Amino acid sequence: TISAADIEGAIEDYVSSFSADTEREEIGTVIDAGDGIAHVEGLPSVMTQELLEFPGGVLGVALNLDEHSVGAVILGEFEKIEEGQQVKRTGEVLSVPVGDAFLGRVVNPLGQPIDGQGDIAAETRRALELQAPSVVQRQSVSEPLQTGIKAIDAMTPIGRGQRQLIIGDRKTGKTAVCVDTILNQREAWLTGDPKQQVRCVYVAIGQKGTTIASVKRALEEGGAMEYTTIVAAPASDAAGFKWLAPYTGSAIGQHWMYNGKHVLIVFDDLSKQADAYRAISLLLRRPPGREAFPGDVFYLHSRLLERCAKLSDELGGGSMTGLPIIETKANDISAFIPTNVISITDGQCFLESDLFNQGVRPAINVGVSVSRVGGAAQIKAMKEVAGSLRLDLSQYRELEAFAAFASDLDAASKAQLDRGARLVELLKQPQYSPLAVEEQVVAIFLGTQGHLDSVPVEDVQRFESELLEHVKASHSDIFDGIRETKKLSEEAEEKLVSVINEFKKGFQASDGSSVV
Amino acid sequence: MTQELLEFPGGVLGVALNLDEHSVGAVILGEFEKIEEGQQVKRTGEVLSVPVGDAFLGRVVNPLGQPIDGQGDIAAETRRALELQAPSVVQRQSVSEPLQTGIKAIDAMTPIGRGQRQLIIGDRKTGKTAVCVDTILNQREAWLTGDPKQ
Amino acid sequence: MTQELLEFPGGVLGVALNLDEHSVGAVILGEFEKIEEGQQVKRTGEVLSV
Amino acid sequence: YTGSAIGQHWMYNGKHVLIVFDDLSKQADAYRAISLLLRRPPGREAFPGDVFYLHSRLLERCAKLSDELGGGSMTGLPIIETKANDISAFIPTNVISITDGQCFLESDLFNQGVRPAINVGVSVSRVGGAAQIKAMKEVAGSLRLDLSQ
Amino acid sequence: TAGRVVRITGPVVDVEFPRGSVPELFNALHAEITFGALAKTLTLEVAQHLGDSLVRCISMQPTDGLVRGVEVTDTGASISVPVGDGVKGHVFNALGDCLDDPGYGKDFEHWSIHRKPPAFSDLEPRTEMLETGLKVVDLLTPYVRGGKIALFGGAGVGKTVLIQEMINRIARNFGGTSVFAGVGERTREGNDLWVELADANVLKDTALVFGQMDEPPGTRMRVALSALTMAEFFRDEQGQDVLLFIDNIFRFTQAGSEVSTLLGRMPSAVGYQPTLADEMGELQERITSTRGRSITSMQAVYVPADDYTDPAPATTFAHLDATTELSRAVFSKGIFPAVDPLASSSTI
Amino acid sequence: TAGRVVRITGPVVDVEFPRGSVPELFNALHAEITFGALAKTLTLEVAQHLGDSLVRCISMQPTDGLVRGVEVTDTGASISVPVGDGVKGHVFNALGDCLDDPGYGKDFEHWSIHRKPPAFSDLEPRTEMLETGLKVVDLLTPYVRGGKIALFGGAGVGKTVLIQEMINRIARNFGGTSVFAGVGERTREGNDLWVELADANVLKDTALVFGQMDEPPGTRMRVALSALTMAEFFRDEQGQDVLLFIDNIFRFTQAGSEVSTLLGRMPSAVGYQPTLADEMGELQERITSTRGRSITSMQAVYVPADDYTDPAPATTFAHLDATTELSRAVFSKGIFPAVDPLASSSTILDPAIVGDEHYRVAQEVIRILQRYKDLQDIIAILGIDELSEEDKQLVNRARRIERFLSQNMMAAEQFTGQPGSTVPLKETIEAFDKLTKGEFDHLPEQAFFLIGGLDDLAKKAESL
Amino acid sequence: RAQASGEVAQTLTQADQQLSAQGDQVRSGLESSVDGLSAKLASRILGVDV
Amino acid sequence: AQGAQQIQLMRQQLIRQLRTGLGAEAVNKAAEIVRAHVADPQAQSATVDRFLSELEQMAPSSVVIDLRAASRQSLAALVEKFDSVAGGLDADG
Amino acid sequence: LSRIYGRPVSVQLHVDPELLGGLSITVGDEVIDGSIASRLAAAQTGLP
Repeated sequence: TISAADIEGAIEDYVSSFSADTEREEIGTVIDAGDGIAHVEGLPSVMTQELLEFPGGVLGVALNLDEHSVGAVILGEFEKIEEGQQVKRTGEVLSVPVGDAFLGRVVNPLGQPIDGQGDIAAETRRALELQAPSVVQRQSVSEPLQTGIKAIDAMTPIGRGQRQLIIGDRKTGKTAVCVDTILNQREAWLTGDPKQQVRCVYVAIGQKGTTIASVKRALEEGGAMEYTTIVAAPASDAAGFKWLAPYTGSAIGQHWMYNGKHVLIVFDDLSKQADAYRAISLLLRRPPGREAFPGDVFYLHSRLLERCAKLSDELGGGSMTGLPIIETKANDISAFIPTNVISITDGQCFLESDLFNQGVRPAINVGVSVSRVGGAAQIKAMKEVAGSLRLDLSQYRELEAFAAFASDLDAASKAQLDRGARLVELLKQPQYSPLAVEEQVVAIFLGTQGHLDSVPVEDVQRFESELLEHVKASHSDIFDGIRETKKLSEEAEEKLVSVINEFKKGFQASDGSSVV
Repeated sequence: MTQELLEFPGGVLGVALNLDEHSVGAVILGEFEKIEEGQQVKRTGEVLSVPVGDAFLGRVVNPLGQPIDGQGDIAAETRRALELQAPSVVQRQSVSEPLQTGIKAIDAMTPIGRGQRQLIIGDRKTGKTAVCVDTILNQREAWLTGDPKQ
Repeated sequence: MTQELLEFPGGVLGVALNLDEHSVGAVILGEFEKIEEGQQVKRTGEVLSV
Repeated sequence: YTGSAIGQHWMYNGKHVLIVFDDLSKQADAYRAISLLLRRPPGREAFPGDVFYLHSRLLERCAKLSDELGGGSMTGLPIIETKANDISAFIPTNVISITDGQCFLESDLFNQGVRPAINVGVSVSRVGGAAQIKAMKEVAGSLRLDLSQ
Repeated sequence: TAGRVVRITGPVVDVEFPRGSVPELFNALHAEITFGALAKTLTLEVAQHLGDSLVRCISMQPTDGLVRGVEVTDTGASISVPVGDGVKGHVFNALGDCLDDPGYGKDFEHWSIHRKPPAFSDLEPRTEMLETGLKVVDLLTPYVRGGKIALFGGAGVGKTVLIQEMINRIARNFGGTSVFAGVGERTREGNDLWVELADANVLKDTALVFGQMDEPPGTRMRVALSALTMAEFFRDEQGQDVLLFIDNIFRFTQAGSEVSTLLGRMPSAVGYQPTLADEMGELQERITSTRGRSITSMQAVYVPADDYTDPAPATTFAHLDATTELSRAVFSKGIFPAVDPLASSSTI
Repeated sequence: TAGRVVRITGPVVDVEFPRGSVPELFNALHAEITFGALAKTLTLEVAQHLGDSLVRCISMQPTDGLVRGVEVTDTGASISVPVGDGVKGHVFNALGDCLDDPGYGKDFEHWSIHRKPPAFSDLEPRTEMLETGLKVVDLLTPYVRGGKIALFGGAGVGKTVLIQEMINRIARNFGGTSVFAGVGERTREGNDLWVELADANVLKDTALVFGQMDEPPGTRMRVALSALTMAEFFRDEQGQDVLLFIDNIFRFTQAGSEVSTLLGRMPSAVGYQPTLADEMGELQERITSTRGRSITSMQAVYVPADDYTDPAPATTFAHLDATTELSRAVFSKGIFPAVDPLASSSTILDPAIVGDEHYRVAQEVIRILQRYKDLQDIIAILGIDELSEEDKQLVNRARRIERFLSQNMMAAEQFTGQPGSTVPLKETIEAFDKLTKGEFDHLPEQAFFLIGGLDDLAKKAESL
Repeated sequence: RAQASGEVAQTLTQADQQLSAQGDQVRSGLESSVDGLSAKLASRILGVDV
Repeated sequence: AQGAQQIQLMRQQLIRQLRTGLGAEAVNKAAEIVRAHVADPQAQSATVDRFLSELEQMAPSSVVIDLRAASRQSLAALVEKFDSVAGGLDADG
Repeated sequence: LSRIYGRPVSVQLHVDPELLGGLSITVGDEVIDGSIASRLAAAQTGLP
């Protein structure tokens, strides 16, 4: 009965330490009700943006003020409000509890646990809005953030402390991308080195519970929850959560980042948040603007956004990388919210339903999707092995428009057409297939050197797979060599091409024709 | 009550649509110039009704029920209120009847029977008027038949 | 008078656009950052001329 | 409304009657004007939201009755005018979705050739063979597919 | 106790109550008509709190002949609907009073219409494959158990006969009972459907709920809630797999827009409800299977003006799993399903 | 004299004052925040009078943490900013307090930020031609000293890159005093600019001050005025030519819109300010090169939603002389210097200023591109088989001349890993005339992609 | 791995009753001194000793 | 390890049962104690005395200020005029 | 009351039977309350 004895002792200590007294606090009287809007009087001791502890356990903030009774906003069950009721105000400005035990947990935007696993404890309460770091206390981006997908890193790199944006239509798999990144982060979590250690925060807004359960189960099957912090705002809830949760994510990131930890933040959606803001602003009778959108939305998304940046070296040099996701209708960049989001940030990736329809799963456009992040993102090995890919893909896309006339090419661009086809067939990736930098740089080198030209298009994929695993089964000295010096030594080049020739001579095609 | 047929000293009529704590709105139907400040209204009768009879055949009357034509006054049988409930779902049968139209195209493509709501939609200068009037006048044989079944 | 020239202590001139029951609207032609409540407005008794 | 009441009176006693409405767009315009001048809020195309309800309480009157009440019948034939061959407007879409069966009338066909100028690829009848004479339906031989091809 | 009416306009009503008798949100109130020729009873719902012991409300019946100072009572709860085994034996509207006869009374247990979606912890974490008796349907577009499916078609393509086929298939194959909730359906079509179900000998296990055009939008928007309440009770009490049928969705959106402009709010998003997402989520959160019992439904949406980009279609497509299309040339070829395999897809 | 806060909402504040004293427009007001964590003093500027000694005012700090009844004190003056010789070499905020070295200053002269445009008698037109190593700018729209420069385009069309390209060219070629400022720029680019400027060893004579997104709009429309005041102070007393750089003025306008929405004034077209043209003209006419003072400025403008129907850049169109525009399609084609030749124009191009050969070359290129665009509609589906050879040659020449304008600036050194190139104008016009002669028809088109000069052109072409 | 999952399943089916066995003794022993705890509660509530 | 966490979860359920039992016993028994033992009238005033002690031991507090400004000035002027003018009023005047 | 507030404080008593003890005063908007029920509720709600 050791547990029983401990519980009894703790209960006795707590109940024997209970304390209360009397003070000259102030209590207001409720005079208005309806539409989550109430008015109270009897509080001369006002203090802007103080919080409320309602008798029913719900809370609110008295944002709007006037010479008469002020108009607050309530969150939760708003049906218990009645004229003449009373309310107590606390001066504790809005803040979120913070602790290192939050990882592996899913809670409401207000921090109360929702997974039902038990309870949690915090140590401080940082406010939801604070001053942002200045220019003189920042630093440049010089750290490569590795990504599971070979295509994205080969086309437009990603760096720590740098914002990258994803714009797409419905049913393209942004969830798949973020999940793949989280899974890829497991190996980085594996090492105990704080410099290489990265934490991950996911936020879902306006998402169905089935999607939440599916992604949670996928994460559990991944077994990488040791570094995950998940925030959820289900669609069926009120707009207050949909308008406040991203700030909670921002604060929880900022706390650890003032502590010197590498951080990534992923936002499921922002458009629904803008919709909720528009609706709640219209309830306020505020004059509308373009598309009934108030002009404050740009300031809102900005003040959410530029909080993510890399600090200066002296302060700790922390770096967080933000990944918002935007869904567009009828693949139009000419839309207000997409206009603002592309204007505010730098670098973006385009996904279109076309290529996904023709069959290739990763649908990335090669002519418009660009990133301004410099060459310090790539490793020098990646820089030397990969080059002129974007222009080659662009000219391939231009020249494929005249495939119907072979009287013009006449064995002048046959090699160009074949190389473009092989490269396009190479870029495709299967589902839930994490891949490391080593084998992917091997694959890009093999594709650039064109040693698979003799291989028929119908099996090239599986070809490299066999080759890949053989190099895994064979000597792995070259992988360590290019992992240490971070460059392709020449001697490794002759060794790998000799192994390639040996393997492909022993290889048979799908139809049984050996390659020469 | 709502939709009351009011009275005015100049002889014109009106109907009340919107109410208030202290005010009553109304819509003037006939002449409007005679209306002026200081007049008195009198609550008369109830919601407006129409006197329906059987002598209305072959005449042109007012929308309010006055013989605007040069013919003499019309008689009355009973007064019916405009507002009444629609027939229920327990008082309808299936539709099966050859309701003729007199046009080859209409009955060659789209059959028309009793109790079916058919809409005609057309542009300007089309021929809806001629089609409808010919359909109306096509019932001469039906009228000439002695029994009222046809 | 409607659309009549009016003079102000600052040397600027104004024109009466619309006249209400107890308020008169005026527009300032030139500098208008030295205009404060309680000044003195005087009519010239003449419609705008050049 | 008065016309509908007059028709319903005769219908309810077993007198078969038919109802024709000359134009409904002007009724909608008059209702919109009186609503706006009564100082009521405007909607899409400056139209009150209840205008549809108005037509719902107007065109629904005519129907077939059972033998319990004498088995009377009355039919409504609304007329709708359209400009520049535009169908997606508020009133046309609402009145089409509120009724069954339509008869599109094309001006180009009336310009030369067919005088009735009634479309074949657009018109449809919901009742169909239930309102057909047996000899007519048999002799017809489904020429619709023949004309389509 | 009793309340005295203050002002009236259209279907909107305003009432005053004593200081200690102010009702909460979504109550039920009763009114009576003195006029003999227009004798009628009125049901009233509370939706707003204007203050000063004054409440704005929306009636469930057309407003006519009302006189100021009429005493207003309070039922004391939300809209009460009767449930029991004797349901699905006949037809009735959201009021619960049977149209064919007033024989059905309050012997059935009465429940509140307002409910809440289930909690988050108890949601089913895995999907289940749903099998049917149609070869082409199961081969081409799989149906998720307890999911939502959209269907496109017109008259003469065998939609009603297919609905009868699937109703009797689910009735005899996996047991359970299904219900039909016709929203925005004409009276003659409803009578024809009732006669057809009666002659199909499958009317015993089906509960029919209907909504008429002449009725005010309150009934048109509470009919769906009543139907879902019926289905939830049946599932949770009998444990029977149930099927939910919905006529259209844009009619509900139009009713919501009508009540929005009626209350006098600030129309937004091309004259739409600014909170359409919240209401749609509240409606659709109560369909998903849990506790081993599946609640499947299919809905038909009418695209306005040949546009897929309208916000209402975009939002109603957000909870869709499978889409089905029926054509006319495919039926002219002489086939029963009359479904094109090329225009349909599924998410599983 | 004491002020009391009566009502506040948003960043706007309404205050009440005694009858005895009421400060005039554009005056500094001091108030404080008594809260512990967010302790800060704030300053308000006079916006308008509301009668009964009620004054509306705007803040440039966030308004959270206020409470009613706080005493309000005035200084009886407008906003003063520091001016002096040692200003350069330091970073500044909206207030003008030094950011790199706290406490640095408060010992130099102080000037207001509300001034008046110069008299018309001192105005003088200019025609001093300016040349740049980039071929396209010199051949089409040659630059004129003492004027205004416009860079029009959408979002993400390489405006920033060409901005630092030109600033590097000017800094290397020309010395003197220079001032960089802007609104609507990110922190990361600012730190990168600081690092590069330190690398160039020219930061000693450069003035740096700018805003950010996460700030109240008051700073957003006041920092530009501060920068212009610095520019005028340097121009007048020193009497030396000063380079001025301003970026993303569009945010400025947007900022004003926001505050107007808060004021409650009647909205305008597309929900804009009741009056915007007057303020635009006041801002533009502040820039003017005097007879003894040569001033050159460049402006980067953002077009919202990729639509030119907006009067936001349309109003600015009436205040510019040399304009260069960019388009999304040209970028999607592949050439980075996505400058539209068809839309671009300048007012300096005239045979009286430049010889007739350049005029003829420009006219011929313009006509060729116009004909190519005209035939683009027909070629879009059918192609050249239907078309005649007399136009097929025109199509070929248009494609080659279009691909030739591509160039490899040194600013892409951090992306392409290759050095930049520069060409004198005589070589450029000679090569373009040679191309228009059609001699280069035999050469493949791809060789013209990203080439430096005609020598490199021949070397690349013969290398394949 | 399926058989390992089954093994863990019976470990769970043993723990779920071992915890119940411990909770039985916890329930028996909870009432050892709850009266003193309630007396302390009352005393601290009243501000004076109970 | 997961099964170990469900062991901890079951211990949490035991702690939940502990919380429920403690809450029930505390509520019921404390309510009976307060409504039975100290419900006598003679104790009530004593409580007030204790309350009075609290009232005598609190630190002092500063209290001030016990609707248009022009309206306020006019009302103040009218009050001053009445005070200056009502001096000669009699009992019946 | 005169000690805490310099201005004299009037007395107006209203009897409440709900309270099991204590005393409540209201000098305007500031409120002082010592209640058996209030403290019981405070202790109960903070039990976990």
